[PDB]
Amino acid sequence: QTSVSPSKVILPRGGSVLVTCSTSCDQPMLLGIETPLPKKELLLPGNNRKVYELSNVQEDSQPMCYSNCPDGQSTAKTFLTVYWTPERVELAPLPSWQPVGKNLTLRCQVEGGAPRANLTVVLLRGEKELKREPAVGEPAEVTTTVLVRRDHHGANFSCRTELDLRPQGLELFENTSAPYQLQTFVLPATPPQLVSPRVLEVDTQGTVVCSLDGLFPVSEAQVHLALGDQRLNPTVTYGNDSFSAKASVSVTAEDEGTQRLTCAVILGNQSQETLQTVTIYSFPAPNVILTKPEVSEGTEVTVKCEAGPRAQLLLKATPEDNGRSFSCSATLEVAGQLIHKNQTRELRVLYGPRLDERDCPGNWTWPENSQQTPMCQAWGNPLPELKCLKDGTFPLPIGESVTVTRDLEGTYLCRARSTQGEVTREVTVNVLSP
Amino acid sequence: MMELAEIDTLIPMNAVDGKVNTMEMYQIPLNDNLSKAPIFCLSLSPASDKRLSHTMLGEILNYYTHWTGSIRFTFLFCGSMMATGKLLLSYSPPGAKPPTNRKDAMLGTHIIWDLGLQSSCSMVAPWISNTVYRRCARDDFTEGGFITCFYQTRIVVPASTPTSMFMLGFVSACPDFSVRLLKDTPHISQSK
Amino acid sequence: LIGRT
Amino acid sequence: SDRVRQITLGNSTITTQEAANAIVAYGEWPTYINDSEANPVDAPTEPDVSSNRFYTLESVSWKTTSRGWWWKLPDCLKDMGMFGQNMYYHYLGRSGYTIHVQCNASKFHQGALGVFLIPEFVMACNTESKTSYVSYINANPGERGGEFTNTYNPSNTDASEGRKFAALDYLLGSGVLAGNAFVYPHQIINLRTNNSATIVVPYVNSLVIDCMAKHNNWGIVILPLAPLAFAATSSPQVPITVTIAPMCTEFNGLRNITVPVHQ
Amino acid sequence: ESFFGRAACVTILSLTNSSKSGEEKKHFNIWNITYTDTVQLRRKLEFFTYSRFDLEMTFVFTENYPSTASGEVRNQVYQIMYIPPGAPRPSSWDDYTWQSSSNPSIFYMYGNAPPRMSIPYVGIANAYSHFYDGFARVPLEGENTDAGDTFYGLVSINDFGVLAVRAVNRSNPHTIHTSVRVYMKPKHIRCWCPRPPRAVLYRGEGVDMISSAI
Amino acid sequence: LPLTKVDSITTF
Ligand SMILES: *[C@@H]1O[C@H](CO)[C@@H](O)[C@H](O)[C@H]1NC(C)=O
Ligand SMILES: *[C@@H]1O[C@H](CO)[C@@H](O)[C@H](O)[C@H]1NC(C)=O
Ligand SMILES: *[C@@H]1O[C@H](CO)[C@@H](O)[C@H](O)[C@H]1NC(C)=O
Ligand SMILES: *[C@@H]1O[C@H](CO)[C@@H](O)[C@H](O)[C@H]1NC(C)=O
Ligand SMILES: *[C@@H]1O[C@H](CO)[C@@H](O)[C@H](O)[C@H]1NC(C)=O
Ligand SMILES: *[C@H]1O[C@H](CO)[C@@H](O)[C@H](O)[C@H]1NC(C)=O
Repeated sequence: QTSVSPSKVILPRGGSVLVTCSTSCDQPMLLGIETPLPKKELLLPGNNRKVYELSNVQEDSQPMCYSNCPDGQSTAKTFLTVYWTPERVELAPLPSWQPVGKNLTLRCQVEGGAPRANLTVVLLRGEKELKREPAVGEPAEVTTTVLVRRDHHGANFSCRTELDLRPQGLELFENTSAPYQLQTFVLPATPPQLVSPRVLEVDTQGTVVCSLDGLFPVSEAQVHLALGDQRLNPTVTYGNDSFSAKASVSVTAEDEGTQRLTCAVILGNQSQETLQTVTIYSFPAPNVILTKPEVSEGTEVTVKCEAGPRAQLLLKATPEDNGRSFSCSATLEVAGQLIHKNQTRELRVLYGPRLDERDCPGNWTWPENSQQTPMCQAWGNPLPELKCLKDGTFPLPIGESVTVTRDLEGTYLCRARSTQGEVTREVTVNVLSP
Repeated sequence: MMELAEIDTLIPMNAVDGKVNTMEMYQIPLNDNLSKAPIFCLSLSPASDKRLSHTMLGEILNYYTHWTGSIRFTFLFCGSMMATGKLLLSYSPPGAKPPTNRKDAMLGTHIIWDLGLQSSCSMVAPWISNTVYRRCARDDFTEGGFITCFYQTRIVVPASTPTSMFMLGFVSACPDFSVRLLKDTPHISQSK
Repeated sequence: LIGRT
Repeated sequence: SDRVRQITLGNSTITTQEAANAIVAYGEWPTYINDSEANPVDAPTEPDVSSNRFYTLESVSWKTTSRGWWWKLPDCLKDMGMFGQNMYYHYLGRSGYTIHVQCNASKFHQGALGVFLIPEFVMACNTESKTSYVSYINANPGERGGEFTNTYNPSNTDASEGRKFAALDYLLGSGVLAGNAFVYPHQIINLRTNNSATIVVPYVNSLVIDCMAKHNNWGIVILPLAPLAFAATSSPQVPITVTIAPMCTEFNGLRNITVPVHQ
Repeated sequence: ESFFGRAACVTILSLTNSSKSGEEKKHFNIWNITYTDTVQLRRKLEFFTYSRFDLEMTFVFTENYPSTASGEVRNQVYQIMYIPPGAPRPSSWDDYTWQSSSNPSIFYMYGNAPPRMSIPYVGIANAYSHFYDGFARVPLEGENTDAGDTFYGLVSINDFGVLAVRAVNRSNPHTIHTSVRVYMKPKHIRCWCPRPPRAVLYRGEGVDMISSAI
Repeated sequence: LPLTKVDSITTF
């Protein structure tokens, strides 16, 4: 009697299906098929064997073959199943930055996909399977917790669906979402090392160096270096989970005073910061003010500094002061540090050139070939230049021990001159026979 | 034999799953609720149907080949006395869309039955045919037609009254009715 | 005509 | 004159001045069912003047190329006014018809149309595998009808162009020589003689009344027995108009309306 | 009358009484009640659209030996059984259906005169039609635009049941084959509406043609 | 069991 072949078909969405209708009776008046679609009927033996091509099957349908025999209107049914992969497979949006040691949840969403009885959703860490579950609901969600380890680094996580139609005679159709990359970190709670001069002069250049280690991913960290309201441009150098940021800084007159140097290391929503002070300076030299730099013995002398009562040093100049030095010392506080600076200045006191018979005898009588030491010393401030010449060019060897010779004999004119005057004295050397 | 075909015999109308082949098939469901759906439907194929076959009319017909005549469908309401209602019984002859709603069935041969002291009401299917005889076997040529029932109003019960009940549907032939040409019945089987 | 055999 | 004729039914009147008599098919005029011959026991619906009147079909064009035309009764009137309604509301329907074919030319034209009315006009299907395999659309085209061809092109594998009539001219699509089609009620529109054909046809069947949604009792066929020719152009063209009136229409078995499968 | 007054051969049925494995379905044969098997009587009926007659059946049996199984069999008794529509149709050649309490049947003893009988105008209409320009049941709205197809024409509608024919003897050691011929004469005949004779070759039940002979 | 299973009571 009424028979159908195939009785179960699986085909892709939109395809044609071939359904053979058949019956068994003597006069089958009408063999026909159920369904409401466009249907090419071929022929084999008459109303006993027919073939229908039914075109464009979009959804599951079950066309039964009915056969009108007058004795028995019997009917037989075929089941058509169609197939389709998910229209979307993706992981719910998750922050890229993820805390080490804390739990994270992955959530895959699969929209569509049928037959659902053969669709599985799976969560993966790289190529490893973490979770597998039949697809249920719409969208079909599948979730799993993942304990963030350092092991989880550039680990890409993904979701995959498996529409396994192999048991129906087809194949396994897979789909995959965009991967998710875990960007973790860890930024210890300790200030970065900051090396910098506690002091810096106006209009000069300085060098700051900031560094820190034990952080990850160092390449992603933001390093903020700045002195006062001046943001610095550092040259970051990376290493074994570490960094060193070097930067130059120039200061001007406006920056004079105590300024704040800061280094901040930032990762995610956490930051470690170091605060230090740098003093920018200008220390005008404490100049020594002498009433009169050059003065004569006896004059009143006043000394004051210039760069609460005003103090000056008064003293009556004595010859012993010629060449002596007065000083003006000062101190300045910059960045809790004490800077010292001074200035000394000499005072010239005066006494005209002098040649007493006492310290420059008018005559000498030495035996030829004896040892003597010619004595003639000028006195005065400034120290007078002395020259004892004979015949305008032959000098008397004063102050030194010599062997008396014939050519020492003669008359010398000892001249002692200086800005205070000039004094002349005649010296006679007699050289007796040995 | 035709004398026996004029005797009112009970139709297995409600021979649905769990109701087939038990006394429950003769009992047509009725209730207080207002639907617009058919109470029953029936193809006028009177020997070769699922329901009408093992009636006395259907049986006698299936020892014969050809038939002619008007069919009497007599219905007995078996509710409580206190249950009122108006129904519509119809015979639509064939060749158009089958009467799924009441406005379709109302456009054919119909009767509005008022439930009352007269417990039984007949609806006659008049002999309307192209061919002078029809087949007892099921035909696409000598088509029979469609019998239905609808609610006109609803069945209405008052306080403390059974909200659901049944009717009994009988079939008999009319005195215009005749059969011809003998054959053995397809109903009975025997071990070889 | 065919027959049947 | 035999040539001059008027015909009036309902609110509709045909006139012709160059007919060649009129013919009554088999000698018998349309008649109703008689109480002695009646079969359905319901009181019949007789529409009279509402339905029994001239309905004019869309005119076809005779060319030198034209091979023939066919229509079916009551199919070609199923959409026609109040007749179509009475036909499709009832299960059973009976009717004879007055068939009036019109084709005027000039005294300088040649051509001869054989207008035949064939009872039960079952043509062969256009496929050598399946037998008598014709869809509801392809069997019942309505007002349009179908045309004849002089070629037999069977779609042996398929259910498109194999699911329709092989309307072969010389064999009437039926496998019988068209030269013997004169055993049916007929007239010839020979353009040098007449411009009209008038055939009155009774109800013919093996039954009293039948289901008009099943059965076409009559088929109208028009074949060019002599081809259309005009002296000047090698492509002449003349309109052929078919006007049909039913008569003695009666219907049994009222229900909801029959809407068959469609396009 | 006179034109139709001949017993013309319609179908030739094989049945084969054998004792071999797959020959139980050979021991009987079933035939459709039509008149399209042969062309000679058909073409003469096909002169008219409608006819009406009583029918004379005459049956001629001829048995023979198929292979070199030319050995001993006993005289064959055949049964021709008419099975009208909606009836118990057989399972094997021997069974309960073929008892025939109401199904009219003929018992032929081979060697006797050709068995014959008369049948009335049994038709469901007022005359027979050799045609039908219409459908069986109506194809309605939402079914298929292309519907009606298979259920057009006389072939779709004109069921009259079947003949079942058997040998009533059991299977013998040697296989015997029997051909039965069905002859028909329509008598008491009158016909309506002449039509042209069939000009070209027939194809089966319908009116249909072929490509290679028109 | 003589009788055939009906699909609905609203089967035509
Ligand atoms: C995911 O991570 C694994 C392990 O490092 C790697 O081998 C794999 O290719 C990655 N997948 C993608 C899409 O990058
Ligand atoms: C994340 O949390 C759940 C609940 O504490 C725990 O059971 C699970 O082991 C954790 N995942 C991993 C990989 O450690
Ligand atoms: C899923 O994979 C199929 C093939 O298996 C492909 O055609 C389709 O485009 C994919 N769908 C998505 C959403 O990627
Ligand atoms: C990371 O530290 C380990 C231990 O010293 C060493 O093997 C590796 O080269 C280091 N990478 C660096 C220096 O960035
Ligand atoms: C002044 O500073 C100098 C360094 O340049 C130092 O040598 C000297 O001792 C200071 N003089 C004083 C005591 O004011
Ligand atoms: C940090 O804070 C932001 C702002 O709410 C948040 O969106 C982000 O996920 C947090 N990340 C962590 C845990 O450092």
